[PDB]
Amino acid sequence: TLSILVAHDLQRVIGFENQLPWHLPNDLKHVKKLSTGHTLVMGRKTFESIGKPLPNRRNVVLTSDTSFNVEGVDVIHSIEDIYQLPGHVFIFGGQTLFEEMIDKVDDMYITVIEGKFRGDTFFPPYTFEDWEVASSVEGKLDEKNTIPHTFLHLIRK
Ligand SMILES: NC(=O)C1=CN2[C@@H]3O[C@H](COP(=O)(O)OP(=O)(O)OC[C@H]4O[C@@H](n5cnc6c(N)ncnc65)[C@H](OP(=O)(O)O)[C@@H]4O)[C@@H](O)[C@H]3O[C@@H]2CC1
Ligand SMILES: CCc1nc(N)nc(N)c1C#CCc1cc(-c2ccc(C(=O)O)cc2)ccc1OC
Repeated sequence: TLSILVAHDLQRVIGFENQLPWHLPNDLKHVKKLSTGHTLVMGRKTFESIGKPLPNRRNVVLTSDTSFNVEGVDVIHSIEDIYQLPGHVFIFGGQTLFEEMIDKVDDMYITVIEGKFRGDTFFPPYTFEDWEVASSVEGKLDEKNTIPHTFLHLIRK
């Protein structure tokens, strides 16, 4: 199974200056639940912004740098290498990789952040004419999660 895994705001912002524009612990847990024991694929910039590989899953970084070699990280140099990865593979970021993969993936796990943030990186446009809503779950607000958000599982028609 090949999935997209992304959080974007009302205008499809996913990032600002190498970081996430919002602080939302429930979504990180959502990411952890979904991807633990599976595979995350990410472009080089996304990985460097994270800093280190995420625990308890395969971390695959796509780059053209043939010197790239980080411990805990597997490296691929072609989009085409993605299709060779076994198991449940999540396309994790960033804008460049989302643009390359959105027409190829089976489904998308989107967290819609219900706000308008300043961004410099965006999720590509997509229409619900192409995607069935398998589920839509409102996130709970609290002490530490103060921005409305909705977990979507979209499946290609
Ligand atoms: N929530 C997110 O997903 C976030 C992502 N990070 C943002 O990516 C922002 C803008 O740059 P972007 O091009 O979107 O970076 P992504 O694709 O991770 O990674 C780009 C790199 O992936 C690699 N790449 C993507 N496609 C290919 C490819 N087809 N072949 C070889 N390398 C690939 C190539 O890396 P390289 O310069 O070291 O060779 C490319 O420049 C960049 O500002 C990062 O900050 C955000 C923080 C939030
Ligand atoms: C975690 C935000 C997020 N949510 C969803 N639904 N899909 C995604 N693809 C990303 C993402 C991302 C990139 C990113 C992840 C993280 C991150 C940090 C910690 C954990 C964790 O503790 O599980 C997960 C992701 C941190 C920074 C960062 O870019 C700056």
